[PDB]
Amino acid sequence: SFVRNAFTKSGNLAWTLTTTALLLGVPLSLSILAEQQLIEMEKTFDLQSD
Amino acid sequence: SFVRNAFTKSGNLAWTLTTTALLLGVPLSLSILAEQQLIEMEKTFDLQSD
Amino acid sequence: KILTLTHNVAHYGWIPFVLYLGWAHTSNRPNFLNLLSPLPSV
Amino acid sequence: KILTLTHNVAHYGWIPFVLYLGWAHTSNRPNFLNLLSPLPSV
Amino acid sequence: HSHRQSLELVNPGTVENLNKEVSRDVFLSQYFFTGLRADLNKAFSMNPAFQTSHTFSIGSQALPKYAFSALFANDNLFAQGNIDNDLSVSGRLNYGWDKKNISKVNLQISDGQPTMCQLEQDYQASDFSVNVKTLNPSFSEKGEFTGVAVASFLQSVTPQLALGLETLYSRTDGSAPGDAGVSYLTRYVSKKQDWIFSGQLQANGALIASLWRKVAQNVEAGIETTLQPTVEGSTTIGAKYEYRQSVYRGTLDSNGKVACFLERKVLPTLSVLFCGEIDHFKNDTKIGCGLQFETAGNQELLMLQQG
Amino acid sequence: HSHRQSLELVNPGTVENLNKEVSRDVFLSQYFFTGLRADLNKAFSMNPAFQTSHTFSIGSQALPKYAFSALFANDNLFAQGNIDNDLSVSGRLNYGWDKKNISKVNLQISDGQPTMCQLEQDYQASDFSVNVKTLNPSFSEKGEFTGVAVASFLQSVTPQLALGLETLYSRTDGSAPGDAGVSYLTRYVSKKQDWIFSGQLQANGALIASLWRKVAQNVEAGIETTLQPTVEGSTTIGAKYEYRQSVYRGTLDSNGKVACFLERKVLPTLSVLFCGEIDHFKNDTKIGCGLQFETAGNQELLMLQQG
Amino acid sequence: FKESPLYTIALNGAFFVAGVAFIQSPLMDMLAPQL
Amino acid sequence: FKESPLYTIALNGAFFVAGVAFIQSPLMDMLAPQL
Amino acid sequence: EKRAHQEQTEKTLKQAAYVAAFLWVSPMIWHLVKKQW
Amino acid sequence: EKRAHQEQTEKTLKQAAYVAAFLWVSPMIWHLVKKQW
Ligand SMILES: CCCCCCCCCCCCCC(=O)OC[C@H](COP(=O)(O)OCCN)OC(=O)CCCCCCCCCCCCC
Repeated sequence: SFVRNAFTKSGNLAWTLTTTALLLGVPLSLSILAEQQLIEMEKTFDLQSD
Repeated sequence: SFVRNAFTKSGNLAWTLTTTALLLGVPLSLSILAEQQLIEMEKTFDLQSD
Repeated sequence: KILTLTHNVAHYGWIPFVLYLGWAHTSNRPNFLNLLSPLPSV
Repeated sequence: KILTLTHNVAHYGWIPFVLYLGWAHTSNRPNFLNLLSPLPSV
Repeated sequence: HSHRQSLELVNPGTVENLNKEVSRDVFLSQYFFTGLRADLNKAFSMNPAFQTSHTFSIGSQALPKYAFSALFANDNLFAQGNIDNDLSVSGRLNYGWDKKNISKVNLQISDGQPTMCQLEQDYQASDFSVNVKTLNPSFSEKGEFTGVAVASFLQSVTPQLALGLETLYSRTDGSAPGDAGVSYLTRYVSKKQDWIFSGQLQANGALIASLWRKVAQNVEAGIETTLQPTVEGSTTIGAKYEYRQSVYRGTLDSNGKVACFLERKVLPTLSVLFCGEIDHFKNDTKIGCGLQFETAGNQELLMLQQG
Repeated sequence: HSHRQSLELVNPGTVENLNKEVSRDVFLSQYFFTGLRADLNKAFSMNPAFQTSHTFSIGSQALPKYAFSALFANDNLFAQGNIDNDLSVSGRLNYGWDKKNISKVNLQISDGQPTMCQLEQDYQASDFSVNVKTLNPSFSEKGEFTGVAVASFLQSVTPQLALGLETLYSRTDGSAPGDAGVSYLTRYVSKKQDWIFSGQLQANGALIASLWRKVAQNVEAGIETTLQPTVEGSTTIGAKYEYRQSVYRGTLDSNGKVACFLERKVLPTLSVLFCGEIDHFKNDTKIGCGLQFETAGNQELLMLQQG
Repeated sequence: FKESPLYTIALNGAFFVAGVAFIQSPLMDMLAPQL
Repeated sequence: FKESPLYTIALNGAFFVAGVAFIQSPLMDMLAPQL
Repeated sequence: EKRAHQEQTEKTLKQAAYVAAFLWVSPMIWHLVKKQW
Repeated sequence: EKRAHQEQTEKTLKQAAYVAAFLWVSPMIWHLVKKQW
């Protein structure tokens, strides 16, 4: 019936949305995390220098 | 002549060995470099704590 | 005919039997939405 | 076969011409093997 | 019987564990894949083990598009279920009557193909390991078994050498006769556990010989050998570099190919992993990348995971 | 004359750089690839730039298996030579008579197909930019031109807006009349240079309209729409995240495909990079990984690179 | 219900205008991380 | 000049003995990093 | 047949030159328009 | 025809059982040998 069609359409759109979101976000997550780690390391270097 | 065939064979084998070497080395080199950096930072933390 | 009746119910219901038993053994016993959600929002 | 000579020269000598210019304008002026080597052996 | 205990013999490993330390630890055959893969598994309980898993994949033949799963492992019972898109259902149940005797049942239905289930019964005594596997057991109207039967026995001759057999009986329909096969297994563990040899001679004529060496606490190396008239062979050498940040596995093949598998643990939870393979006799490549995001379901377990 | 200088116009960039900010700087069309790729470039002299480069690749159709190249660049001259396996030499030579007038010649052989060359003459005045390019010039026995020529002009009507045209004449053989096509170009720059807009109508009926925005000092974004009876259109929206350690470019398309490209500089010399694209209209993926190794040629530059 | 080339031209133009509004809007400013 | 299955089994056997001699030798001990 | 093609190519080039000249003179006309308003 | 395969299979199984029993008792013969050593 229409219930099965709605279910499969919703599942497929959820799957594609999740794949796009994580594929575009995980590189962002790791690059931004590395940048933040470097910034904090630099800040503690300044703190220990002064 | 034989010179061209020898040159082609030598170049092809050099290409294969070089690509194998770098494919099996670059992941290894980056992993060991990250480990060495982590060990150095841990040693620095230990010496500043002591 | 018993096996034919079981064919669909067991198919659809092997998974949430395990889910229910784990939920019963779970200390805090979260709800169904938390159980299926991959977020750590608890 | 002067025509074929120049035809093959225009192919085999364009890279050596650039290398010659780079070697002449550089200060260290290394040898050909080090010029063609990707190693940092300097 | 008293002199049996007087020999201080030790229990040999299971037959499935005969060459686990090479074909699973050092080599990347079971870990390799292709294309992109994301694994999203979360843990709800530890002391009674209970955790779920979502798996998204794309571009890989072996893996499906989406697969959900959930497992529970208590002190003696182990149950696992897996539901896959197109609604394929897999289930595993291991029940331990005792630390020595264990029963297992594996069920798999593809929803359009006949259900395939296998019954496992294993017993690991103080000196010998025996097990029996039944694939699609069935009895004819005359009372004759129809299916696949495997019965394997491994006995430790000396605390450094174990020798054993594995017999298999096949009865596809009952009208066609059931074939029988016998294979030999041998395992030599070093006196100091530094290196291991393991050789199997199967009933079809193929021979498998593997050697494993623990170079250091962080490095392992191994050679595996397979050879099946029509006779073809293969020899694969490999190494595993295990660290406290990342793991690396690299193998050369006698068929002129090279492989690499590097799992890089960027975060205590998130862990990226890359794998590549170059085939020189055909000059092709195979690339796969993916992530594992191991999360939690309880706040105290969040604290434990974060430290 | 005097009033022309009193207007106080500025020189707009050439026609080739009209979509520089949104097509090359932000979008990953030029940087994307497939399979594995290793680049190993070393530099000998810096003030007169001189460097060599080796490139290995496997799994990509566009890229060759092995390629070598060298480039030299003094104050007013630029030269580059390239050699590829199957021996297809390429060569580019740009001579700058002044800082404004540049004559450049590009040549590429194919070794089995007709060698193709192009010649460009570029002039950049105080308030307009002109360039004339020819591809495979040839003269018939009657002295008439036979080839492809493109002459483009861009004049800045106001300090914020530039309008221009390009005219292309193609004469394939001379027996068949050559065809002419005129294209219109528009560019707008905000007063604070916050955003750029560009729009060009092509001779083939294609319309390109692209907007670029500088969100912050480390990020920027762009959106581009192209249109081409048979009418087909597409629209891509992308973003760039530049950092001192990594560079990211992401892109959604109206065709349904998403793509990401992350170049991560692990070391001052090494720089790995990954690119991944997923198309949901056929559920397929492309993965590509590679490294760039930058090296010095003399000790002074070697110590300069590290610091 | 037209399903014509005008339909795809209109959809592409609407998508372009919506993207321009989104990019010019402050929403895409907060989308950029502050650091 | 044989080019027979015996030849490929002999080549494989040479591979096995060379590999086991390599691993058991101190060559691979030197190959692994000290850290 | 092709004569009309040559004429239309020639007139396209002619109008291209005309609009190029108009574009070159355009900044002055815009300046005069601004002066008027 | 199939009967021949039947008895071939049963002798294979009996031989497997025999070698299994021999392996089961093997540590005693090995102990005798090491006693001789
Ligand atoms: C449908 C759902 C899809 C899910 C898709 C999910 C995509 C996530 C993929 C993320 C991959 C990001 C790649 C990258 O650049 O990450 C680098 C990563 C970790 O590096 P770190 O940031 O920890 O480095 C710190 C200093 N060592 O390093 C690594 O992980 C190692 C990568 C090494 C690459 C080496 C390439 C080999 C060169 C081959 C050359 C062959 C030439 C013929």
